[PDB]
Amino acid sequence: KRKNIALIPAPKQYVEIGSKTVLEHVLGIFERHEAVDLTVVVVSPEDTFADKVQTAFPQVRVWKNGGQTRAETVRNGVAKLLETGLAAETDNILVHDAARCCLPSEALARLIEQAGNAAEGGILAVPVADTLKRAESGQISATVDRSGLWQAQTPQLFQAGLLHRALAAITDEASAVEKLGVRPLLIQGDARNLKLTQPQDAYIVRLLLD
Amino acid sequence: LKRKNIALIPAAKQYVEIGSKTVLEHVLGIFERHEAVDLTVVVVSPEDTFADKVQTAFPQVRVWKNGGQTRAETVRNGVAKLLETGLAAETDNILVHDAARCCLPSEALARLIEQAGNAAEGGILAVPVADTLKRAESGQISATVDRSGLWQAQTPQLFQAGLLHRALAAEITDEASAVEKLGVRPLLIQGDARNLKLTQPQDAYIVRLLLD
Repeated sequence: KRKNIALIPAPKQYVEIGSKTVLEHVLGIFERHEAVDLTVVVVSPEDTFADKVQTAFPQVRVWKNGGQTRAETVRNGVAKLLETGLAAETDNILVHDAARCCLPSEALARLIEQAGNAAEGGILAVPVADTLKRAESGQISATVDRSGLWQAQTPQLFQAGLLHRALAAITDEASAVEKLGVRPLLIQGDARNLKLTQPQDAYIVRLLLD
Repeated sequence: LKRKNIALIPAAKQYVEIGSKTVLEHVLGIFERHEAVDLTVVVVSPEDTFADKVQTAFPQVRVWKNGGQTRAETVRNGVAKLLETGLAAETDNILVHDAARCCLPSEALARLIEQAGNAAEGGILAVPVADTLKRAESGQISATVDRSGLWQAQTPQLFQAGLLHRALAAEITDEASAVEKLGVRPLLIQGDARNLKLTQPQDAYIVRLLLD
């Protein structure tokens, strides 16, 4: 009865890869996933291409009311899901990155299975493998202890009400929730669930999709 | 007599069969086909059973059966025998590389040697931390750590043999940290996303997929 709403705040989401753009590959994962009950994508007011995404995914909702920053648009999205009746305060919101278009099904599964029924919420993440270094101006100014450190991935699953309190007044959704006194879980993410930031990342993604 | 570039691979699972050759064979292949790399050594443990057949595919490469009990130790042993045997002069570059990073781009290694090769301090291949970092506590997030100006170290780690030799004798997870404790600040050279270390089963998928 409690729903699982995918929320995707949405510049490489339009890249052509395979046959569809990055976003199309992202929506596909959520809309084809059993556990996910609904998927919403917040785009900017005058987002010229979003319109065409809507015609491939009618069940998905493309609201043209984004903010100037990721943080803001997630806020807007959650406040229109709550304020419309689509999401009850206790419904789960899975915020996902527009560019992580290689999210395994069993990873998403896993998030919902361990974070879905945990008040605190949960985030997909992988343990820091590599030694960490603090750069200064091209040079190593120090080594930071990676002891018990994890790299956060999306999606980040939290109750809509909790999430709405959280963002109401600082990099991810989880950081907002940790500021309340709530410790979200850390769920094994995935190596292939990488964000397409650099051109170098496109290669591995294209290779992953196809 | 020009300054060399000696790849050093501490290898005391690098034996995973992927493609047609094992992980190690794919690593050695990168260094042995690379122009700028003058020599490639691999330190395996005393009684390593499968190192011998690696030698037969790479005669120029040298497999010394004298590893330590720990990565740090064996790198130390290898650098000490490269110096103590005359193969490497104090000013010669030693590129330590992870036995399991079998997807090192050629231009990446090229780049390391081009920017760290003639820089006393040394250098390491690394990529900036993209993702928010979180401090776990026992399955939960106990704190978010600022990723501002942080990089993820990769291999190889290129340093003069002598410097390296001083560094390791001191007494701390990678080579760079050892040189950093000398007052030396090794550079940060753009590494590669594909230059990933095969540690979990989930990585093999991506690696196999990369060696195609």
